[PDB]
This record gives sequence, C-alpha cells and structure tokens, in this order.
Amino acid sequence: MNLPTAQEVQGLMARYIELVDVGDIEAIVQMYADDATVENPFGQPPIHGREQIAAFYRQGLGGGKVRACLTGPVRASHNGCGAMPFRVEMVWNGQPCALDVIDVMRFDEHGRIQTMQAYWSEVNLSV
Amino acid sequence: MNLPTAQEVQGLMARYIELVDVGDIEAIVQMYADDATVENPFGQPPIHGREQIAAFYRQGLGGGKVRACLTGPVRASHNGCGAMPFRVEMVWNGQPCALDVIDVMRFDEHGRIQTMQAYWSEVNLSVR
Ligand SMILES: C[C@]12CCc3c(ccc4cc(O)ccc34)[C@@H]1CCC2=O
Ligand SMILES: C[C@]12CCc3c(ccc4cc(O)ccc34)[C@@H]1CCC2=O
Repeated sequence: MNLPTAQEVQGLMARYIELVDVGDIEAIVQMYADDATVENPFGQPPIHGREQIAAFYRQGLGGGKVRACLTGPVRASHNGCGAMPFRVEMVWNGQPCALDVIDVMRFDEHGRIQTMQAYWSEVNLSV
Repeated sequence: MNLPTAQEVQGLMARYIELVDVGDIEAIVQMYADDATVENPFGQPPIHGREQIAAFYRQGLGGGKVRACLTGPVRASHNGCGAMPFRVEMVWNGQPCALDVIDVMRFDEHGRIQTMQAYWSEVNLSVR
C-alpha cells in the first residue's frame, strides 16, 4: 500500500493494538518501518530501528501477560497520521493495574509506522 | 508558573477544554503563547501568533453552539507535554454532529500553550 488514507490509518492503528493485546512481537516489528523512531514514554530518549524496537516490545510483551484495548475511536489525518486512546492492563506489585495511554503515529508511503509517540506517565497508572 | 509538571499539564489541558466548551475566545487566546503554533487539523498548514489564533477560534467557536468535553483522562509527560481525547458537538446546517478529536499540546516554561496539534478528520465526524 501507499501512504494510508484516513480510513486505513484507523485500521492500522487498531490492528497494532490487537497485536499488542495478543503479544505478537514479530507482527508488531513488521508494522514498523525498518528505521522507525519510537518515543515511549514521550520525553524519554527515542529508540530507533527494528532491532531496538523488537527488544523493547519483547521485554514488555514476551510473557503474553499484557492486555490492551482501545478506549475510544482512532483519530486519523489526511497525511498518513493518527492518534488513539487506549488502556493497558498488566500486573504491578502483584495487584492488577491499568495504564491509560495515547499513541501518536505517522505512517510512511508504504503503510508502515515511521514514528510513534506514546504519551503517559505515572499519573495515568491506576491501582 | 514554570514548566508544567505532569499533574499541572493535566489541569491545564482540562482547563482548555472547558474554555472551549463555554466559548471564551479571550480566555483561550490567553492560554496560548505569543508565538504559538497551531495545527488544526493536523496535516494542514500551521498558524502562528495570537491574532491568527484568535481569528481561528473566532471562526470555529463564534457562532454555532459548539460544546466540548473530555472523553477520557489527560495523558501527561514530564517534559511539559500531554495528549487528551475529547468530543466536539456542533450543529452543522441543521444536522446535529459530533467530532472525536485528540489534542497534543506542548506548554512553555510559563504554562502557556506553545504548540498544539489536533488529530481528526471526516472519519471522526458523526451525525447525532
Ligand atoms: C510496558 C507496559 C506494558 C505495555 C505498554 C506500556 C506503556 C505504554 C505502551 C504503549 C504501547 O503502544 C504499547 C504498549 C505499552 C506499559 C508500561 C509498563 C508495562 O507493563
Ligand atoms: C472548528 C470546529 C468546532 C471546534 C473544533 C473542531 C475541530 C477541532 C477542535 C480542536 C480543539 O482543541 C477545539 C475545538 C475544535 C471543529 C471542526 C468543525 C468545527 O466547527
């Protein structure tokens, strides 16, 4: 595909959440451009390229324990970009916890994620 | 106020929405920095300066019964930035409509909005 339309951005970013929820690291790495830049959380030093991205996601999702689901519709632009609200559920201190996040993504002319910024901090972590 | 903390970004960005909701263009322009940049919707040319920002909110808020409310918590960083999901309700040539939007904001070391990006398009519009 080329630069995703607004409707295609909605589908791609929803698909990314489904892949995070099932914990398929390889499928996520494939969604990213080979030289993608990721800032998670935004304000922290970026990581770059599929090698660093694969390591980051496997550290986060390798155990398959995390769950993720959209908490609102994906907002999409006409220049291949979008932003989405979601909630992440995992284990912290034994008790279950929930983290509210917004990801901003820009896609390239091949339909792959070129950049991603994940906005969240401890003020978004419940229980 | 200095560079807003994460908790302070949450309050500031929530404060912006309720200002949009009540339609106080004066109060909203004051929240913006003198040389702020606004991309609304994201993908179009950015606008600069408070006069140009003033006129933008005039066009959008100064007429139709525009209301706005958060549809989720404000996500805040530790570098003075945040993102929030909200819904704009409008009446568009008779048709009651709603628009789902996510705003990304960067605040200055004075607690003013330095940059704003509003993500939405027609796919996010619905008839009520
Ligand atoms: C890593 C993590 C699980 C997944 C996750 C987190 C934060 C932001 C994310 C953003 C994403 O786009 C996808 C997944 C996460 C959590 C923070 C702590 C934790 O357990
Ligand atoms: C301008 C507008 C009303 C307000 C509004 C829109 C879009 C994005 C916004 C982002 C904001 O942070 C505040 C207000 C709006 C609408 C698009 C169509 C319309 O009438």
